[PDB]
Amino acid sequence: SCVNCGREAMSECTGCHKVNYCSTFCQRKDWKDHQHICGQSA
Ligand SMILES: [Zn+2]
Ligand SMILES: [Zn+2]
Repeated sequence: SCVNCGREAMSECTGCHKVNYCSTFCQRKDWKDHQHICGQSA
């Protein structure tokens, strides 16, 4: 679900869609670790 708060997700990471968060803020916050891998479909 939201890898930060609540329900499953609204959208998936809008650079790959390999991770998902309930709202937008979660994705921007928590992707600090993910930003390093985004762009690669693995
Ligand atoms: Zn969330
Ligand atoms: Zn991504």
